[PDB]
Amino acid sequence: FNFNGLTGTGVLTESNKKFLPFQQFGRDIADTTDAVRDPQTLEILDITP
Amino acid sequence: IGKIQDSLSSALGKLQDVVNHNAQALNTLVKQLSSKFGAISSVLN
Ligand SMILES: *[C@@H]1O[C@H](CO)[C@@H](O[C@@H]2O[C@H](CO)[C@@H](O)[C@H](O)[C@H]2NC(C)=O)[C@H](O)[C@H]1NC(C)=O
Repeated sequence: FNFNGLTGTGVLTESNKKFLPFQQFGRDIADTTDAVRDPQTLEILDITP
Repeated sequence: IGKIQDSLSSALGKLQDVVNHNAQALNTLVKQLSSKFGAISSVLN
């Protein structure tokens, strides 16, 4: 996948977290991308390996 | 025997230490995947 710059690989899944309405993606402790927001529909999706 | 139960219910530092050391090392291992070591970035892409 590529989300307007974020390049990665994995399974995408519907989320149930709530970003603040200016945050694009979420990170874990140890700093790995684990959630994104879809630019077009603006919904949060988790990224599992 | 009734007082052991109070003193614990209210001390396992040697067991907590082992756990903490291993987690602190595993986190340092992953946090190194974002250093350059003298390169232009940290990403192969
Ligand atoms: C980007 O464009 C798409 C369409 O090209 C937008 O999709 C629309 O979303 C609304 C939801 O509010 C629907 O009612 C429309 O029917 C959708 N249009 C189509 C053609 O499917 C999308 O919302 C746009 N991105 C943003 C962030 O608004």
